[PDB]
Amino acid sequence: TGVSQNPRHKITKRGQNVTFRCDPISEHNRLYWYRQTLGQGPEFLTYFQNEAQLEKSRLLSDRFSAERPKGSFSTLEIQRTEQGDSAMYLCASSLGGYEQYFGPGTRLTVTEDLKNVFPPEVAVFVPSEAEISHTQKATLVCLATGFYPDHVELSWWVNGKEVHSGVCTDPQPLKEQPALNDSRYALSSRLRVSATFWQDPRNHFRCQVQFYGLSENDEWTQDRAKPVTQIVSAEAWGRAD
Amino acid sequence: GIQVEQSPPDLILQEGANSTLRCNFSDSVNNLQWFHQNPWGQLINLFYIPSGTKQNGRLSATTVATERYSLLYISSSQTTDSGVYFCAVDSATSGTYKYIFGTGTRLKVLANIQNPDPAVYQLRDSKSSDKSVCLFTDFDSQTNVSQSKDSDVYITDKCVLDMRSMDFKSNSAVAWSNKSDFACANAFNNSIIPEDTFFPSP
Repeated sequence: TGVSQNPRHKITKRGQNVTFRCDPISEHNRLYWYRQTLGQGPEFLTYFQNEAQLEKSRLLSDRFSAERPKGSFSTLEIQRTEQGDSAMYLCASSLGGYEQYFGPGTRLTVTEDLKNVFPPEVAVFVPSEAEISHTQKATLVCLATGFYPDHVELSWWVNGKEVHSGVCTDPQPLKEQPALNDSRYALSSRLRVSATFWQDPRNHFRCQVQFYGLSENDEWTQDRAKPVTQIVSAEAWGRAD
Repeated sequence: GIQVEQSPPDLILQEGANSTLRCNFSDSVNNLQWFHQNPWGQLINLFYIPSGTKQNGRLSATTVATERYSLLYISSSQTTDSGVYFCAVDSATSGTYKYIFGTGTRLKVLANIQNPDPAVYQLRDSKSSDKSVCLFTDFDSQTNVSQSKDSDVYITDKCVLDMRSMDFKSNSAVAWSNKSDFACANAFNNSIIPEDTFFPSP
């Protein structure tokens, strides 16, 4: 759209400050911030005309602080974060008060404790002989488990090239412990190919899960490895067995 | 003051069907936009349309400002149209032009499956023989996959994949468990599945 936002993902501990940035379309005089929580319409936060903040949602408190110091980029700071702040934060701009063009968002998860953050374990499950016999097709299943927050991107790679045909991925991760706070998550994806393509030992299949985790400047005092942003993959080679 | 009412709240379409979504608003508006939020939660703009008509491929829209409603027309629906459609309006009584969003129409487009072959298969982990998943696949798109009542059994929702070069689509869902007791014969018991679902012996 021409509107940029950073960071795309943010994980933070409750009780801290976080700052997001929006870079609107050049020359656009108007800038808007909205919040969108799980399964809902966006809700207005604040509006700038040039550098002046001229409307703010009454539902929100002093701990939200937005600025647009040069009438260009804007920052939104959330002070004293709470778990209820977990949401997508969307910026939009308009040239002079007509069509609003939206940025790609910042997805914020506020956690109780950074010790709740874990990257995914990833496994590939290989096609059923019974499927191959019945359908002449072969489905691989990728399973990413035990991750938190739910900020992941899954892709499939066949012989070193990303594929989209024959793939589908769950649109949302499921909770592994839905009655538990900061439950970890699981996500599955399928890649289906012809049986002949799977049965060839020359073919290589990889499921890749990009995890967005802690940043370089995040403190880490736990004994286990720091759950930083990282890729975790699983893979299988074809075979006639 | 300004209110927005979208209808229908839920829409289920068979692939290829047309439909009309409606947005009713309470007073004069300066700005109106329709958006698509896909299942991943990404919000995309479809039309800026406070008045008049607009066309964009299979999608078109019309806003009748004097009667305070807007219609979004979807032609020849495809599975990728699934998601939530939002209408947003401002008020002609502030000058800030913040948007107030409707509660959305949730659209599910059901894939056309040429010849369903519902079956449940067991798949083993590429590394170890200990781990497996159960794959329910090739069922018709109207099939509903339920969650388990067993807290140690995990069942995904259904998704459709498209093997583009074979002109072939298929639905699937996955079940897995940490239990050594776990069986694919039992895995999808909470779902109502076809009487001719295939359960291979080996």
